[PDB]
Amino acid sequence: LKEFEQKNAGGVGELEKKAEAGVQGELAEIKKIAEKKKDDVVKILIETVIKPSAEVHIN
Amino acid sequence: EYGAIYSVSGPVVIAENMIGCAMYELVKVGHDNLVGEVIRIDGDKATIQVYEETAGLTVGDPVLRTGKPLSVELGPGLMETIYDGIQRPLKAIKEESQSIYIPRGIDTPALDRTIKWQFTPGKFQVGDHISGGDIYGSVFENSLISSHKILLPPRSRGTITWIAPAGEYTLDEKILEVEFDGKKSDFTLYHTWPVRVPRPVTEKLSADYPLLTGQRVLDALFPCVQGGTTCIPGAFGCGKTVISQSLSKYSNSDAIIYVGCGERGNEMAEVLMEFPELYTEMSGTKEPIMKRTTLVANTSNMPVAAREASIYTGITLAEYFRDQGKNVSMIADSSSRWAEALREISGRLGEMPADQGFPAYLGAKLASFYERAGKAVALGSPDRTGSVS
Amino acid sequence: EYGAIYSVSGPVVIAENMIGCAMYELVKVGHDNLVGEVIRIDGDKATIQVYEETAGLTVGDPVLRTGKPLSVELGPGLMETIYDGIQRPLKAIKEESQSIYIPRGIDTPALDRTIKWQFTPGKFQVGDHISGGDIYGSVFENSLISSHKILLPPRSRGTITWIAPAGEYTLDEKILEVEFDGKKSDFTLYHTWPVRVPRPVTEKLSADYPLLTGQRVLDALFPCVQGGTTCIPGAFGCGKTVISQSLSKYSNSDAIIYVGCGERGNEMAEVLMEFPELYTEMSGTKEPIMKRTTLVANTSNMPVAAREASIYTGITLAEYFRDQGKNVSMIADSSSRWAEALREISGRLGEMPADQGFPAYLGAKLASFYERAGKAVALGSPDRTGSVSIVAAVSPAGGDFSDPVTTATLGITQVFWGLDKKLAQRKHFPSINTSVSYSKYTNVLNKFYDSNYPEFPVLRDRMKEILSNAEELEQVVQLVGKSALSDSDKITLDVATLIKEDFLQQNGYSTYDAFCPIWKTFDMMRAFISYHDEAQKAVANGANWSKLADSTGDVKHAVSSSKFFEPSRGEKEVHGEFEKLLSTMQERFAESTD
Amino acid sequence: FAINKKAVEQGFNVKPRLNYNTVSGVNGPLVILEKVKFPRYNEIVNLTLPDGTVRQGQVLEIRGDRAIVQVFEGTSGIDVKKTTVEFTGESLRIPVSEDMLGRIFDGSGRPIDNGPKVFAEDYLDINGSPINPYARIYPEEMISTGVSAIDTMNSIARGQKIPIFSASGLPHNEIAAQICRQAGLVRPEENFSIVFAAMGVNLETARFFKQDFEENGSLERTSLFLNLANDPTIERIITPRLALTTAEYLAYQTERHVLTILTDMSSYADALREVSAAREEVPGRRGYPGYMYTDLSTIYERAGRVEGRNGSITQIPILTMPNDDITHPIPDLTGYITEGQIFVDRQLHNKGIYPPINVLPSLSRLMKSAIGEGMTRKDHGDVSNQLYAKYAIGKDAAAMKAVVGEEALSIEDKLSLEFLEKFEKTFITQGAYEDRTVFESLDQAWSLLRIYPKEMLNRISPKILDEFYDR
Amino acid sequence: LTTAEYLAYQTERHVLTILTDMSSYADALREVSAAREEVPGRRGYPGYMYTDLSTIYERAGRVEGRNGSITQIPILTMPNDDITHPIPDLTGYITEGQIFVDRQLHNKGIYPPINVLPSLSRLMKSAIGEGMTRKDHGDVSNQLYAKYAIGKDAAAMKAVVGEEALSIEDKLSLEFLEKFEKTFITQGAYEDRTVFESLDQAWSLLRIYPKEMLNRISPKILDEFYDR
Amino acid sequence: GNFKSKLKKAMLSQQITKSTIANKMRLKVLSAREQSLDGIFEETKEKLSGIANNRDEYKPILQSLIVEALLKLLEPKAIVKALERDVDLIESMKDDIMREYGEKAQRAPLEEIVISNDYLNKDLVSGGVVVSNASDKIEINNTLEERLKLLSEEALPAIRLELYGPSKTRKFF
Repeated sequence: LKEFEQKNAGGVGELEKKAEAGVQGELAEIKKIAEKKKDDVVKILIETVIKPSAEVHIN
Repeated sequence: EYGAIYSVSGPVVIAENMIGCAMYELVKVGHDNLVGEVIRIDGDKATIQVYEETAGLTVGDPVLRTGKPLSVELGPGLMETIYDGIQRPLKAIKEESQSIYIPRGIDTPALDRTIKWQFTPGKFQVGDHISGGDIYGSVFENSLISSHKILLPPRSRGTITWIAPAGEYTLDEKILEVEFDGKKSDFTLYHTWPVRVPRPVTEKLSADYPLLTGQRVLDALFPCVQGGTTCIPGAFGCGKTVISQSLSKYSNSDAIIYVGCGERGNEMAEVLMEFPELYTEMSGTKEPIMKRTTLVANTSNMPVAAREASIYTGITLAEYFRDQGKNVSMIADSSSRWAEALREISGRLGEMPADQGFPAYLGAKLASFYERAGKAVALGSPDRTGSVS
Repeated sequence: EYGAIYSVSGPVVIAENMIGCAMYELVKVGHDNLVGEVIRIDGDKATIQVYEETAGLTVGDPVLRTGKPLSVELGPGLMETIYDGIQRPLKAIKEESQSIYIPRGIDTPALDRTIKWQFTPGKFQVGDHISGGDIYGSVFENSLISSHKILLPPRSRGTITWIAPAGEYTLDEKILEVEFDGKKSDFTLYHTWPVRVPRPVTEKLSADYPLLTGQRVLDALFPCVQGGTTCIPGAFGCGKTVISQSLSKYSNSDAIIYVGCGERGNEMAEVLMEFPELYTEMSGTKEPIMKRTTLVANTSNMPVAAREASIYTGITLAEYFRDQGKNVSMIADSSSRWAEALREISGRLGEMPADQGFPAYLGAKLASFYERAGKAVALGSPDRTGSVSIVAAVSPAGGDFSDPVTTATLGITQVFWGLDKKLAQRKHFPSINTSVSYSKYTNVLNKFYDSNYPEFPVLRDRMKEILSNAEELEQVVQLVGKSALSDSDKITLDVATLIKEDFLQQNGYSTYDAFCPIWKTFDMMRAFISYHDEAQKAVANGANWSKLADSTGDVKHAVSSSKFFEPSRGEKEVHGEFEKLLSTMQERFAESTD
Repeated sequence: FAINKKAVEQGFNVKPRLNYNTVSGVNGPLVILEKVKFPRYNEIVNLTLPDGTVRQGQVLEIRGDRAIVQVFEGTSGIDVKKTTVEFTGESLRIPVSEDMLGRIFDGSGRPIDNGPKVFAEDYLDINGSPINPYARIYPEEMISTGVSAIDTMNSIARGQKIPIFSASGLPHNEIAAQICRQAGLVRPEENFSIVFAAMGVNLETARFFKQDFEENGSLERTSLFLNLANDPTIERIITPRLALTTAEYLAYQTERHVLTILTDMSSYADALREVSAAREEVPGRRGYPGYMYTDLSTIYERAGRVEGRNGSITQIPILTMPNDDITHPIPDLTGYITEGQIFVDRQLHNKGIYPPINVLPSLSRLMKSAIGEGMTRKDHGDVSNQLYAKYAIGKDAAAMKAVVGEEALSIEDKLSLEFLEKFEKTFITQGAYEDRTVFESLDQAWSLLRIYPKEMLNRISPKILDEFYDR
Repeated sequence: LTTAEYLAYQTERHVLTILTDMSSYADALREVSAAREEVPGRRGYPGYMYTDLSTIYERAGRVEGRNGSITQIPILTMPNDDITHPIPDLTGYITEGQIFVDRQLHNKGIYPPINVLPSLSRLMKSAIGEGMTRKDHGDVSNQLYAKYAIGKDAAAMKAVVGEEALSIEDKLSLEFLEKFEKTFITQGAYEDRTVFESLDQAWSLLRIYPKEMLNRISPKILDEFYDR
Repeated sequence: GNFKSKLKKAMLSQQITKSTIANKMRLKVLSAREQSLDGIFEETKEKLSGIANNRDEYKPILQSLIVEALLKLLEPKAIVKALERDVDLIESMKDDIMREYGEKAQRAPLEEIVISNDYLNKDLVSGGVVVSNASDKIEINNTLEERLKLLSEEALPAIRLELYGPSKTRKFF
């Protein structure tokens, strides 16, 4: 029983780092691709902000 | 006239500039054109009952007056169809919507106008008179039904001037032109009728013809006349579906109608997808028992109005088919749920219950509704007959 | 502002020319300058609550707004004092008046300024950042509650720009120069807080460390834990106040607060002047127990709004103390009276109830009022850990399901002690129905008992099961009387009888019947368990119960007198006696069985 | 992929909002504003007091240049001459994504798990819409619960709606948590998932729920909404339809097999009664508005099965009996919209048997469609019936004891007795964390059935008895 | 009440007050509660008469300053032999003790036709016992109440089951009851019974029983007067 | 049985750790994408400020915004609030705004334009207008700051669609 118990006595941290690394590549890639596709989104957003929306509220 | 929404309050709304309107009349209120209905008229103001969700509305929105109270359409295409308590083509609605929901603000006619029909004009020539309930032609519809017998709406007087000859037609072509004071009056392959006042008939006749069920005990010891009234207790666990399924196959009535007051739906789902599976053997085995019946079903989701007018619609259709020269027999789902819906509608409107949380109406309403059954002779040149059970 | 009185309707008034006010805000009204809080406002006509009598008032009288809601005064001098529902000093008012009546418009302060105190600065050095809930010094208030903590009221931040020195001081004196933006932060020894809004806290916690009452049924059977609450019916023959007195003199409570709403006046005056006769039965004999007690007694004859606000005032005081990380308990006269006042006020306002005379929100209001109790860790650097426990004395209307307030309580609480009317009819007090009461905490509290009596739970459970079986078989036997019945039948009957006459009966006034400890209850339970189990296993093979009881003789009586074991007599002398009793019982069963 | 067009058109269409300072008064929990523009009925408003604190409210009703709103957090101490309010120009809506899993939300649905914002994949209306009865099928293929006392006797098809009836002193929430921990599909997860909501629970109960549902490690399958007792009443009615909207989205756009549980419809009905007291509406019987049948049906109906999709939605609400009976309108009407019923016995709790559940008045209205094979062993059906008959016979035998004599009972009676005690102790009793697959529970039933002669069990096909009586 | 206050708390005289009818008072209050509209309470009664009742009952008791005391005895008429009816229920809420009468005993020609079971004096402990009376009184009253209830329920049970489950003590309690109502309750309209002979008759009735049934009696008292 | 109970406890601890760890990765991922969004939004805010700092492009857009405010208000008696730095631009555009409101509106051109002594916080406010009717109870806020604020939250769905393209398992929508 104790032999089974001690298996995770040090493996908990190792597997925590395992999962942590398991999410780093796509993790950072989030920001990387976001910056890659930042110009388009920001320019579109500002264009939408600036354009007028005049409307007399057809009732 | 076509005034706007003065004010809104939950399921109760008030309009303005509403004139030339009776206290019972439909309305396509708001941009969504919801099917409202007026109740109380006071000054130019009026009280309108909505039957769908009233959220999101505003002040100053179009309102139109249908010009008539609740009605229902009649003509070719009734058989082999499924409809809501307010006559909604569920099949077509879903098909066009391609969606699982009931899109609020929907619009679909009671009967398709696309399909063409073959019409056989009757034997009345120009200059002849005509009366409500007269027959002036027939339309073949299905194998099981010989043909949809074209009838004239009641309260119809005058003489015919133009007639559509035999041929293919849809439900929109103006096939008939008559005149009570001039050619103004016309008619099509279909018509409509209010739902409150019973469809009138020429004369009655005592019912003494037995009912056919194919069941030993029932038809042998304790039968019911073709034109009588019957009641059975609920608690389906006893297996009362036997009488329904047999009667759907074993009835001296060529036409049968089942009305669904409203339930969880699983019951309606199962009955729905099991009905078009039974067999009957006229001139060889025929599977589509649905050809012998048109079904209307409800459930809690649809508003109380549908779950209130369902039975009225069913019995009105039964009266129509009887007057079409046939023996009809309409079965119900449950009166208790309709009685509930009635209690709750009254409470919403704020009426004082006679007792046990029930208004006085129940008695007279039920008595009058049952008065609409039996055997009788209806208007028409052939003077054919029919019965309602 | 200076309003004009437009209309007067008993405990309701409509002023005019009211603009820019808060629908919960104190107001001074009339020439006598009475007290009232606006309730409903529209345009310039204000619906104002009146907390006093109206007589001879006329239109056009000046109306003075205040600009703040109802609050109470917090600080020293609170303890061992009696106030009305609206925080007015009964003793000070009486002595100043030198009469036997209450003038209209008196403004005797909540906390006297006529007493100095010996303050001591804390450990906060000038120039340090400060925030609410942080102690900056303490004062001595009383021996039992020495070192009254002084805290920064919440919504108060800045930097300490100065500290007052130690020494003897009274109120009204700025003692802490702080600056958020400007010197304006001037604080004296006391402060105030609106009643309606409960004060914040760092966070909440679980519950453990069960409360104790001294009466066997409650603690033993339906456990009660501090940081919790329950409903206790009051029969006036089931020990209406004995339970409260036992709680006060035995419950390990840092502070005690009891309130009076439906006080008939006789009970009021009595309890008031019999508290002096009571003594602190803790850590030596301190003749005054009121040093742990503060009372808010209000008879029906006061204006209804006072009875309404009484509970809010009391619970606010409870929170104020527990913020110091202490244990507090609350006692309520009769919640039914409070509900009656609530419905009276609502009806007078002119809105229809929906519960045969109760407004719908009653449930929400009761839930909110209850939800201030519990256990929590205090707010601020000093890191206190408080705990608020209460109990609602539900007074039925002569029925149980007739009054929805019962449902509301049962829908929110977690421990509930019912009542058997027949027990009272037999004068079987303590009168509690076992089949109805319940306590959910038993589940969690195993983690505590296992430290002291790790076998208590299962024993109690089996005992309760036996009681239930006896209750059940009663309904069968009564309709047919004695018949062909097994020895086990008489065993169950007699054991249930002994349990009820021992457990469910005890004099409310005796050194061995008005108070019990945990271990003694443990011993009683184990003795009864052993008795019944040995009897049953003996009858399992012949051993007709008649000759069995004869052979054992008076073992049932032998244990019956165990109640007369006086507690507090060493806890080993009594424990040794119980060990001897168990030894003799087990050996007697083993031998007479054969 | 065409809805993307509307997604972009709306997600790049911005319109400002109005702000008003025309408070004409406050009356109880309600406020009145006089000068308004084109008010939209029943939409949300944000009210700011003249001290920096802001609340939220919804429009109650409207009138010609006139509107009434209710403050979600009450109308305490607010001002009439220095207060402002803005309108969203739109009714309430909820953000939606496929990632609420593992996240908790408050009564208003805002996250309270201290995590980032939901990052709405989309917004949606709070209330859904009816569904075509033509567009639905009936259920089958019972869903496992891990509770022998339920699955063995009262199985549940994928969709059947069955309430649970409790009393004040009854522990039921623990049962719900245990079910959630044991919830799952039967082996011959895949798309199964859960969503949970609760109304007016005790603080300690809330912490219990959170910690248990977390440490259980099933929080991935779940998404919890909560509503504490101290929460304002109006929020109460919000939560259930929010949960329903989320479940509908998941099931009918991701083919999830979904289950959910409402803590106490009793509190919901109470909160509803709170509403409509604002309006001059005298409530119906027992002091209760009439239209709860319609409303509660509105809430219940959303569950069902759709042929076009592999979306399983099932609903298991819980109710408390006020006077410990079945006469209160709530249980009475719920008996109609619902299908079957589940009873928990107070006495059995007084007997300590966990769960304190009994089956004599409890039945599954539609288990027949969900008991056949391909999904459970054939015997499972009628074994339950034989066990129930034996249980009734044992109850009688228990009554038989002192009526005529303990010894007078027949050999059949005595066997029924011993079976009664043995079954009620072993089979019925479930440990707080004890988990039972249906198979092992049925095997326990077989063991407890062999107590009788092979001939006493006169409600089985001979082959089944032969095969399962000799193993 | 004004006159009573004046006399007592200004002349230091012990004064007792008798009110014949509260029912007429409630009737008048309801009467003038409808000529002007008022949201009614239970059975048309404005909910606030609780306040007026408290106002009436505010005047009672004793105070340190004044030796004179006041005692209230309002006679109340049950409309339909009822307590949950608003009048009696509200009175019970705030009043002290209660004195009950029943039609059955009067029909049985029993004077006074008191009904002990409902009638309870909330306050008796303070002004009893030694110093002014004999400490036995408390146990005497408790035992009498218990045995009376036992006899009543035994008679009720027999009324539906007969002599088939009647313990000996059941019929003992019965006969005890019959004698109790016959002798103890009955009194002449001109005889006053001091507490002494009252307790003497109580013990006389009690001594029919063994020294084990009477568990509501302390062993000390149970042994002092069991035989004299 | 004792051994199996201990093994069960150990496995329970294992799954507890698994649950905690899985929770925290997803929380971190959500926070990180949130940071990316925050960077995008602050970049947009900086661009807004920079553009607002130049008069040329600002003037026509300002006039259009004020015209839209009029369209929302619909009364001829209103008051305009803005930063003091463009008061003269507003004065110059008064005539054009009045005429164009008369054009768009089916009523006559605006009667009056009024600008009080109040001006918006140049620090907190960088470009924008607020309009209140003459009675001065209804306010119309049309400032770039709150404009972007509302846009950010009311544009999330399409924004995410663009950021991550099409999603999967949303088969039926």
